[PDB]
Amino acid sequence: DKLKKVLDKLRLKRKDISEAAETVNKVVERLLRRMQKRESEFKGVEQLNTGSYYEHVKISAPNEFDVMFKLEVPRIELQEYYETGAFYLVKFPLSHFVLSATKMLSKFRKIIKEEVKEIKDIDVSVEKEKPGSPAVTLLIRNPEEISVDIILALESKGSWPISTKEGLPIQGWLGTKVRTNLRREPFYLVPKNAKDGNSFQGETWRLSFSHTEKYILNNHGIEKTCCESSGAKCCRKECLKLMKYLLEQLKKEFQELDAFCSYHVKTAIFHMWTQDPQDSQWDPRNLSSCFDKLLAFFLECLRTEKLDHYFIPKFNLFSQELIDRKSKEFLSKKIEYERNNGFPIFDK
Amino acid sequence: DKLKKVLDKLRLKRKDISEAAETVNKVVERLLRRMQKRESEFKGVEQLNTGSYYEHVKISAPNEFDVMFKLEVPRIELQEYYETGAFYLVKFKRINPLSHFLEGEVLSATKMLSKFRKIIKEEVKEIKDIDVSVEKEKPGSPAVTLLIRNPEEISVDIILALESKGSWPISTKEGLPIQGWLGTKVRTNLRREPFYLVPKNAKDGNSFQGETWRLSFSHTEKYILNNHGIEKTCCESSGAKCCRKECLKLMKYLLEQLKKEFQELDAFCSYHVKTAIFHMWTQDPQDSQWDPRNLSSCFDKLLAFFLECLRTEKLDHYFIPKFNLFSQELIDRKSKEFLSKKIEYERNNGFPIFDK
DNA sequence: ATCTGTACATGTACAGAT
DNA sequence: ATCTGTACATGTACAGAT
DNA sequence: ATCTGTACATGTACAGAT
DNA sequence: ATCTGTACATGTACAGAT
Ligand SMILES: Nc1ncnc2c1ncn2[C@@H]1O[C@H](COP(=O)(O)OP(=O)(O)OP(=O)(O)O)C[C@H]1O
Ligand SMILES: Nc1ncnc2c1ncn2[C@@H]1O[C@H](COP(=O)(O)OP(=O)(O)OP(=O)(O)O)C[C@H]1O
Ligand SMILES: [Mg+2]
Ligand SMILES: [Mg+2]
Ligand SMILES: [Zn+2]
Ligand SMILES: [Zn+2]
Repeated sequence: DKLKKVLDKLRLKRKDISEAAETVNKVVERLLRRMQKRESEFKGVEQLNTGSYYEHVKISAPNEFDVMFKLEVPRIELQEYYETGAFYLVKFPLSHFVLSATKMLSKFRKIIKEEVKEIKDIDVSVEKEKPGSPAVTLLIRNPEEISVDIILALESKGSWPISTKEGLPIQGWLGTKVRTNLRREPFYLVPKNAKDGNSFQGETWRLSFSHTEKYILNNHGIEKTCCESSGAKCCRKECLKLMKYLLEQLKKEFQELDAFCSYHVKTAIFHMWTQDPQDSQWDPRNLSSCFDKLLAFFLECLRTEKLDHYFIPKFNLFSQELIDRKSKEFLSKKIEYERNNGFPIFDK
Repeated sequence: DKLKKVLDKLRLKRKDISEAAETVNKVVERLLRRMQKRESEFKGVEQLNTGSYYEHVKISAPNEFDVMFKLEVPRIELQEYYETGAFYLVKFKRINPLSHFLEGEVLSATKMLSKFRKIIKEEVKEIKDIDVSVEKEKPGSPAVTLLIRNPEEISVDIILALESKGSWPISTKEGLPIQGWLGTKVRTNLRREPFYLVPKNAKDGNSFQGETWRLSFSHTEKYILNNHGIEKTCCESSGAKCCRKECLKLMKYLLEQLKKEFQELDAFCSYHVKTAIFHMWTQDPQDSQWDPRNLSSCFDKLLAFFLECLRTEKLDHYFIPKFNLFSQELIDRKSKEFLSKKIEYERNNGFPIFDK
C-alpha cells in the first residue's frame, strides 16, 4: 500500500508530459538543424534520445531530458588511458580538433549558444559550463523549469573495446543472442570534461552505452512478454523509481551526498536484475520485498566500496578515488535509518 | 528413451553436412553470380536460405536445401485473387528490367519463371565439376529444382520470389498470433520485415492461371524456429533446453516415413506438420510445457491435435487465417481419414514405423 | 587523385563430435 | 564437460570504373 | 540526401467488473 | 483494493516520395 502511494505521487501526468515535450522538441530540432544544414564541423550529427524520460523511469515531473548528438567518425583508433577501462584517447572534416574533446566540445558549445540567442519564442538559456559534464545544458523556462542535456558523442561502428569484453553479463537473463546483437550495435565516446588538474584530461573521452541501457530498460524481462499487453507486468522499473526517489530525497537534505547520482542506482539495479533474472522474482505483489532486497544490495555495494560499471567491469564507481568512504558510510546510515523506520523521508 | 533413440538416428552427421554444404554452396553461388551478370532481368536478385536445413530441423540426411532468389520490386500492386487470402495478381503503376514479363500492368508469374528457369538451365550445362541436372518442372511449384549427385543424391529448390517492403496484405492482419508467446514487440518487428510472393504455377486452367502469385513467409518461419521460446534463453548456452524442435522432427519423420510407403498421402507435406505445430506452440506458450523430459506427452498432444485437424478438415494457415490447408478443395476427405487411421495406428502401437 | 559493388574479415550461436 | 564446422550478420578493403 | 506517413509500443486516465 | 477495456498521448523505426 505505502510504496504504491509513493509511486502515484511519482507518476508523471499526461498533461505535463505533453507541454514539456512539445517545448523540448521545438528546441532540440532547431539545434539539430543548425548543426546539419549549416556547413559545420558537425554536419551529419544524428539525434538519439536517452535517459530516464525516454526509458519511462522519469519520476516526479518531466523536467529533465537527455539528448545525444552523435557523429559517425570512421576508422578511428583508440588507446586506453592508464588501464582505467572507461577513458580513452582518440587517434587516427574534424581537422581543426589526437582528437581533442575540449576543443571539439567548445565549438559545439559555441554553435548551440549562438543558436539559442536567436530563439525568440521559448524562454531558453545555456547553463554555465560544469566540471565533469560532457553536456551543453539548456535551462528552459516553460511556465515551469526544464533542463536539457545536449551530449556530444562520437559514434564508432567497430567492435567494442577490449575492456568491455567481460561487460554486459546478460547471458543468463536476456541471452547470448541479445548480447551478441547489442554488441553489434555501435559504441559511443563522450567528453571526459573533468577539470581535475590531472593529466590528459582535455583529450580524454568516456565510453557511453546509453543506447544499450535504453534497450535493456525497454526489454528487461526473461519472458519476451514481460510488461506487454499480452503478458504479466513486473515491478522492475517501479523499484528503480523508488530507489531513485530515496536517493533524490537524501541528496536534497545532505550535501554530504553530492558525489552520488542516479546512475549509481541505475548501475546497481542492472546488477540486481542479472542476479534475479526470473520475471516472477519481480512480481508486482512482491514490490515491498523487491525494494528491500535492492536496498540490501545497494548497502553491500556501499559497505564493500564495490560498484562495477555494468559495461566496463574493471571501472569501480565506488572506488576510494571517486567517492570518499565517509560519504559511503554517511549514505549507509541514512539508508539504514529510512529502511528500518518505514521510510519517513517518503512522506514529505 | 525410445524417442531419444529415434532422434539419435534422425540427427545429421557433421561429415555429411560438410560434403553436402560445400557442393550445394558452390552451385548456388554460381547461379547467383549469373543472375548478377549481363542485362539479366534478374540482376539485383538476392539470396535467402530457408527451410528445415537452415531451421535445424532437417532429419535423416542433409539431402534437401531450399534457397530463395528474391528480387525487390518497388512500386505498389496486389489484387487479391477471389478472396482466397493467399493468392494475388501483381500490378504495376509505371511503364523497367521486368518490362518483358508484363501483360498490361500485370506481371506474368509463369513468363518470369520461364526465363528464370532457362537462365538456371543455361548455367547448369556449364558446370563441369559436380553431377548436377535440372529436374523437370512439377505443376504447382515455384521452384527450379537441382538434383545433385555429389556421389549421394541432393535436391536444391531455387524458389523465385518477389520482395515487397510494404506493410503486409490485410489478409494477414489477424495472423501470426504470437502475442502471448513471442510477444507484441516481436510481432510488430516481424511485420516490419518484407513479405514475399512466389509463382503459384498451377496448370489448372483457371482464370489468371499464368499470372497468380502466392504469399511466402519462409523468412518469418525461420526466425520463429530459431527464436521459439517465451524465455529469451530457451535452448541457449545459459538457459534451459526444450523439445519443440524435437517434436517437429518426430512429426516430420512419421509423415516422411508414411509418405514413402503410401501414395494416398501425396497431397500431404511437411508444411502441414509445420503449420500444425506453430498452432501448438501458440496454444502451449510456456517453455515448461515443452520440457525435454515430457517429449513423449508433447509429441502425443501434437499428434492428437493433428488428428483433430485432419478429422474436422481445418488447418488454418498460420499467417493467413482464412486459408484452410485442409479444405475439401485442397485434399479429399478420403486422403484425410487414411492419414488419421495410419497416425492412430502408429500412436496406439508404439510407433512401429520408427523402427524401419 | 575518387568511388564503389563485390568479396573478404570478424565474431558467435547452434549443434554435432570428442 | 570442451572442441569444432556451418551459417549468418556486419564491418571494411579494393580492383576497376567514374 | 531530407522529410512525411504509417503503425504501434510505452505511457497516463478512467470507468466498470472482479 | 486489483483487473480489463477504451480513450488519449508521445516516441520511434522505416518505407517511400521529394
Ligand atoms: N557517471 C556516469 N558514467 C557514465 N554514464 C553516465 C554517467 N552519468 C550519467 N551517465 C549516462 O547519461 C545518461 C543521462 O544522465 P542523467 O540525466 O544524469 O541520468 P538519468 O538516467 O536520465 O536520470 P534522472 O532520472 O534524470 O535522474 C544516463 C547514463 O546513460
Ligand atoms: N504449401 C506451402 N505453402 C506455403 N509455404 C510453403 C508451402 N510448402 C512449402 N512452403 C515453404 O517453403 C519451405 C520449403 O518447403 P519444403 O522444402 O517442402 O519443406 P522444408 O521446411 O524445407 O522441410 P523438409 O526439407 O521437407 O524437411 C517451407 C515453407 O516456408
Ligand atoms: Mg533524465
Ligand atoms: Mg528443406
Ligand atoms: Zn516487465
Ligand atoms: Zn527451446
